[PDB]
Amino acid sequence: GKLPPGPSPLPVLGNLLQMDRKGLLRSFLRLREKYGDVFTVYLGSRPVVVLCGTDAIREALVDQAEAFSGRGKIAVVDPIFQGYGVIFANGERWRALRRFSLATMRDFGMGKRSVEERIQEEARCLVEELRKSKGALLDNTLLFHSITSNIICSIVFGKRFDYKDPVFLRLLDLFFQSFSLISSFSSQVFELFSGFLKYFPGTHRQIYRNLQEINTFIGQSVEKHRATLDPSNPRDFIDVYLLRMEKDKSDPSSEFHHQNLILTVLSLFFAGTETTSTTLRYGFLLMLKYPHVTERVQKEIEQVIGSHRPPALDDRAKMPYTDAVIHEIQRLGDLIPFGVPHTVTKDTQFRGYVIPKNTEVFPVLSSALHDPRYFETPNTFNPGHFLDANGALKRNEGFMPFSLGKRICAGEGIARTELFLFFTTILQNFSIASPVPPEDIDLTPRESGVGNVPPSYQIRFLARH
Ligand code: HEM
Ligand SMILES: Clc1ccc(-c2cnc[nH]2)cc1
Repeated sequence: GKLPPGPSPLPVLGNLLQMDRKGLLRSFLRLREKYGDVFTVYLGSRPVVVLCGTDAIREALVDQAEAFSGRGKIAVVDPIFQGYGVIFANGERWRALRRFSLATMRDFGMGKRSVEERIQEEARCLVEELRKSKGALLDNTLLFHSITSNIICSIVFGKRFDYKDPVFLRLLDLFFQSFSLISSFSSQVFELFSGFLKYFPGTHRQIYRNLQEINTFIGQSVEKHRATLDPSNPRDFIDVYLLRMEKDKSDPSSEFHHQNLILTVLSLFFAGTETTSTTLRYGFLLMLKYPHVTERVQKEIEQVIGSHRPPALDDRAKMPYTDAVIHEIQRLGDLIPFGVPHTVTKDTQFRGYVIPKNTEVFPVLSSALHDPRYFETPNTFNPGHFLDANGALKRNEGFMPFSLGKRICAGEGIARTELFLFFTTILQNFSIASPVPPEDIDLTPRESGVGNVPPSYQIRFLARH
């Protein structure tokens, strides 16, 4: 047997001395150098096996997919999920929820209109809101979170909120804080010493409280559904879950009960709102930095879509340049740097090692997004990475923003459609500008952790003629 190489741990402190003040990612990337693509670091008591670069990650996640299909924990939010919900679930509970969760998001939303149709309609709402600002300088963070939320909201509660609704803004508010603290330095620390730190104060409490307030809201909404519920006509994700919960009333092994509903719906909000939203937010910071790319995108929007009909999803196969820019926004923006923790579902033999069942594995998505074996000049923005000589989109093995394998993002289809429809629909109707000149713009994340949080910035949206 034997675990993969690593620094010798110090019990109760692990490799805390072999870490890097920057954060967990720099700690992983630095150790990588000494010990290779696969290694074993200790986050307090916890032995974790880190994976690096397209090849390693792919061999594990794809090659031994079931073996690596387990879910670890995130110290700062486990107190909330405790293994419930379509993300943090495991074994048979997980397979049951994911299967349900895929099919269900696919066909139910407010209006029995398609996922694409809702995103199109949100985009239409977004455009109109932006006209109201008459091209004045704003911070798009709030709006950008608003439009992502409303997609999940339409899907899960079967209704969108008006951008200015106080229920909603309050919700977005709680949301807005938690997601950024999840990636704060403290929460990275809390990752190694939750045993200790779980006791004194810290941000894990405001994270914990805030998330609980959201859960309270999902609580209320469930009850309102539960009562108005009509079996003939499920309205959305929540009704579909109830109707299943009833089909299962006599099944003691069914995983479709209250906790999985709450924590699932929470997960579809946490995942759906936050990553897509900061991706868009980061994409537009790049468009301020590369007005030339922005302009080429707007021109393709012109040749293919035109200035009158709203962008539709299948316009994308006709628009490889724009498609490439979105790939290149995801790749560089690298919103989830060390993936979400996995575990092996069994003793596993891997690259001549043995990894014991249930050991947390960290597939470091970033080291594949910036893997030189697959991307020339990995730290610079170039839509070129995804274009061939003819300007056709060009698949690249190293690009796995949603991770790979059996746990690959359950929302990747929705997220990709959001990116494409929001990007094209804003640029169709608007030009962007910043006070800051391009050369001055600094893409350095304000916070780096389980997620990447891009810096805030001023931007104006100028209505097009
Ligand atoms: C827009 C950019 C997005 C990115 C880059 C992204 C990325 C990811 C990543 C890296 C994981 C971890 C996969 C793993 O290592 O096992 C994940 C999991 C997941 N994502 Fe996303 N996500 C995005 C948006 C969304 C959206 C909009 C939804 C839902 C509507 C969503 C739902 C989920 C769910 C449910 C999981 C857990 C799947 C499982 O464990 O079985 N994601 N995503
Ligand atoms: Cl701890 C954690 C887990 C999952 C996500 C996620 C999945 N898909 C989009 N965001 C973010 C943070």
